[PDB]
Amino acid sequence: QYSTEIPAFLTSNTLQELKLPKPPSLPPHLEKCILNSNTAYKEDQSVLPNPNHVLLNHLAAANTQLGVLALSATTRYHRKYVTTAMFKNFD
Amino acid sequence: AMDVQETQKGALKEIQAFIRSRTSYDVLPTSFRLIVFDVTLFVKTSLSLLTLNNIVSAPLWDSEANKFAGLLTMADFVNVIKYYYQSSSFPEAIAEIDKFRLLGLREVERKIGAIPPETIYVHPMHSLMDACLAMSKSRARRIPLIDVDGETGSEMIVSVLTQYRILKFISMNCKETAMLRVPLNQMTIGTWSNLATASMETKVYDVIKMLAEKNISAVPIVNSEGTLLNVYESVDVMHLIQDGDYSNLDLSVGEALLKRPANFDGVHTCRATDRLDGIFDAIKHSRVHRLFVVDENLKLEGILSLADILNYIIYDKDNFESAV
Amino acid sequence: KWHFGVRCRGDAPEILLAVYRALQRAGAQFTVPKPVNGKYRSDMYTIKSRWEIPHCKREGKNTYAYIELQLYEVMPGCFMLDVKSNGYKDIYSHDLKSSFPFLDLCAMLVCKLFSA
Ligand SMILES: Nc1ncnc2c1ncn2[C@@H]1O[C@H](COP(=O)(O)OP(=O)(O)O)[C@@H](O)[C@H]1O
Ligand SMILES: Nc1ncnc2c1ncn2[C@@H]1O[C@H](COP(=O)(O)O)[C@@H](O)[C@H]1O
Repeated sequence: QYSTEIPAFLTSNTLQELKLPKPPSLPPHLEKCILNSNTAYKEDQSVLPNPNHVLLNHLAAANTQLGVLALSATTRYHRKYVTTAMFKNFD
Repeated sequence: AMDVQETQKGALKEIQAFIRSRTSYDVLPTSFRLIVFDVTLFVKTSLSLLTLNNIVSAPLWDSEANKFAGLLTMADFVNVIKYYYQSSSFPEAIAEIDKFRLLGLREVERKIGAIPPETIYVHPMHSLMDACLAMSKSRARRIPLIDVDGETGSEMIVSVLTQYRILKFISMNCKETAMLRVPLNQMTIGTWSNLATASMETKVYDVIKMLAEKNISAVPIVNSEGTLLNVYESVDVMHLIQDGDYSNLDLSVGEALLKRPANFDGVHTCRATDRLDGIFDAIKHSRVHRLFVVDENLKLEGILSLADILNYIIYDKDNFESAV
Repeated sequence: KWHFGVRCRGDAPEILLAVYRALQRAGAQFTVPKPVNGKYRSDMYTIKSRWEIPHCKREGKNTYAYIELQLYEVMPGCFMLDVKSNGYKDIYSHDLKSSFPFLDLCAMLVCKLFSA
């Protein structure tokens, strides 16, 4: 069931307040991003290890010092994996 | 079938058959990285991104349409520089580049003749032959593998295939490379006259004009005696302009070759008596982009290029530089 | 340098608010918490959104992109806002998983989170 409007209670506002639940803690598998792996320039620097089929399609991000956005996701193409890394402006 | 040049004859036959029976998909590693730029990135940024990620090329993404927007290679820069040198009476006009977004660089090229209207690309599930024919129909030395997600109509850039990685693939997968035992000087392959050559004294922009005019990816540097010393590659141009110093173009080749990081695929040489069997082996274990053919005393005789080799196996027996 | 999602600091529901507003500015649509009689359930930090895909909107095709967000406490005071793709579906028929336009949308979202 979708919706277009900001839930009201998140403007009460807002300390006071319910003393609402925490989100769950970070599970161990999002601790590591395969992009940080370049075992491979020996000699094909594009090779990554096999991903982990839980983490297909999760956005990852990275600091550039260049004033653009670094984004990436991993996906199955037929039986092979493509991690695409996008460099993109903000405007 | 049972002697050199009849054994080679047959061996080539298997190799093309091998090529046709595989797909571009098949060449790809089972899990790899692909770096993609927004077409609206500024030129300086994109240069900084190639160097930092250690790459010489990247496919462009037109993100509003979700469409492949061209392939960015050192050729784009080599062609714009040539143009400015041949046309502008103003040496500092080249500096203007830095203001361009990749999209506006591509328009200048479009307007200047330097680009196809039709983007070369192929479906990754089509035949590997498809990839070669295209890369040899246009003299492009790499090609995008593009598919389409029918749920959105958006395009899916799967990879970019280089000539080098097709040949490596062939070197590792075809036993029949070892049966190509015919010396180069018997076959008809490579260029053996009218070499574009340069010396240390030569100016970089003259080397760049040679590169654009002959649609060649590299230029050999020789001494007065014509011994081979080194090479000046279109990828070398990236290292001179990486900091916005477009005056590094007035450097002599020698000066510019000192700014080179170690890193450098090296320069590969063979004798004229060398055969294709050994070369596929050099390829199997090392990153060769071309072979300079030399004599006892390292004197240049000619050039055996990757296109050259691909073209020799795939076929049955002044302006502008293509994607590099 | 590479890590999943985008980092966040501060107060958990303060961040939940910002993400909600950020969606609203992109024009995404979203699920919303529903309490247990009382009483807000921890899954409120699980947001399913739906995004009209602009280049399909340009044809005038009704094709949508499904994106799930999830908050996780990392240290005390530090959070990962995790973003994952549930795929695209047009209102019609008749089997690739591209990262696009999923990546172009995460790009939009991130612009909204930051221009806030
Ligand atoms: N756009 C890109 N994204 C990711 N990796 C790339 C890209 N372009 C080149 N590479 C990688 O850089 C390395 C050097 O390749 P390159 O110089 O482009 O051509 P070649 O395939 O002849 O080595 C290879 O491991 C290749 O996979
Ligand atoms: N310096 C050069 N002078 C003359 N021809 C060359 C030179 N370099 C390469 N060629 C040839 O031109 C074609 C393009 O080479 P390449 O672009 O390096 O694949 C190939 O047929 C080469 O043999």
